Amino acid sequence: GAMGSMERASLIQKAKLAEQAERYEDMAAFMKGAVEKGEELSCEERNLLSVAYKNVVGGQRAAWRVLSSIEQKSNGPEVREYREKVETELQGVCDTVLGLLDSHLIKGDAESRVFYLKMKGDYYRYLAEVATGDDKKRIIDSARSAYQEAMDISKKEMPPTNPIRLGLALNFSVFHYEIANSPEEAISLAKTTFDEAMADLHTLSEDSYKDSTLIMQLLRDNLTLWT
Amino acid sequence: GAMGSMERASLIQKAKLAEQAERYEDMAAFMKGAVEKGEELSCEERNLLSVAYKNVVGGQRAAWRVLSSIEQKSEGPEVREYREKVETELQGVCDTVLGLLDSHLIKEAGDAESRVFYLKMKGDYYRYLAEVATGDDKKRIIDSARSAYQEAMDISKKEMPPTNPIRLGLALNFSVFHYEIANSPEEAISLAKTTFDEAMADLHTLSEDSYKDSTLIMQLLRDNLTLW
Amino acid sequence: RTPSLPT
Amino acid sequence: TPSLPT
Ligand SMILES: [Cl-]
Ligand SMILES: [Cl-]
Repeated sequence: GAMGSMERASLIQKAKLAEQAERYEDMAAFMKGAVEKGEELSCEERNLLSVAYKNVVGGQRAAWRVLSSIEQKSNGPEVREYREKVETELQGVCDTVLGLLDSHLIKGDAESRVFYLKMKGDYYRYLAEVATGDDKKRIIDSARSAYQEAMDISKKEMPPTNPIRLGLALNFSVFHYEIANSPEEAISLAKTTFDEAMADLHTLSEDSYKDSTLIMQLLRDNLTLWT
Repeated sequence: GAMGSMERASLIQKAKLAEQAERYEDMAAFMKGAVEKGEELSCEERNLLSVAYKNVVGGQRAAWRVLSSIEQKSEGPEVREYREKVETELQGVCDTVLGLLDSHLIKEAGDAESRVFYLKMKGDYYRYLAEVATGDDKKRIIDSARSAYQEAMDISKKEMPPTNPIRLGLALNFSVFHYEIANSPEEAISLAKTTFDEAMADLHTLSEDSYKDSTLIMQLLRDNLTLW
Repeated sequence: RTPSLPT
Repeated sequence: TPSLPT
């Protein structure tokens, strides 16, 4: 592809510049090129990949929600056509991310394995948001399966305060509530995660304490919203 | 272009949807398609056109300035390379807008207000090109910007009152061009000052809303005079 | 909808 | 120097 002749280190450098310039489409393309060099991503590089695509699909999701709202309130072909255009672009980016995960990234260490499986759950969840038919059922199953495998690893190999583990639990609980029609499971997961993290905060440094408690606070916010 | 098979009315409708969704690249593409149908634009439509491309080019200019700043604080070639990539994209968008204006918005504009609006846009987008241009290319671009702005000035003086907001905004941007681009501070100051005084002369004749409109832009002229 | 991880 | 908003 277009990044094939560029050095891996140059792609990473340019991804960081693109983030500074808030050029997230560029950033995603640079990180995709870096993944395609075939070496494993470092922790920092995983975060670059994630924040790039998060912002790209975040913009698409927000636009899709605006257009969907206009369309349902109306219910010419123009609103449907344009919603469909945005939807197709969104699906294309999710397919790109899922393809990178399956072809290159998902394979050793708990930190990376859980990070990528959580990502897989997240991007199937974004596909599920715009899906409808039996298609939606299959996509929901794919999201659940990825999240569940990530959960199993995180509970065996990570402490309950680990920020990757906490963020996984947060998003899996959102999946339960918003996608899978399982608010009781969502609430149970958020509560047990929060409580088990709370009990282990005493083991952490000042900086690690802040890292973990910020995510715990998000779990609490969702619990207060839901109950 | 990709919009040739879509109805003009559908393109305008989708431009407005794109705006609501803050999808400004889509908005610009839809408005380009509408322009290329070959019909004149209404006041509402040419403002949709301007908003769309101002947002797109604004994002590119901001990114270019971030990267240029990093580059100038710079030991590899990567910052320059990526700055050049953003630069080329910015140049492409400006060329696209200038192409719409030349083919054929300006010549088909049916009244003074629209002619001035489009000629001001022509000056503005040549000015954005000038910001990132360097050599003999920059000198040609500067002359092109000046000529577009000056033609707009000539029409506005003959056809619009000195308090008219479009005329005032034209003078504001032309004076910025003189100062920031053409390194002509004396012309910048002279133009801003004359524009300010000639508007002030007529303020007493205006409605409350028009007085507000005019003094707002006069204050923008004033801010620049103070800075200069 | 319910907010997911913002980082 | 700032040009006409926005
Ligand atoms: Cl469309
Ligand atoms: Cl580049």
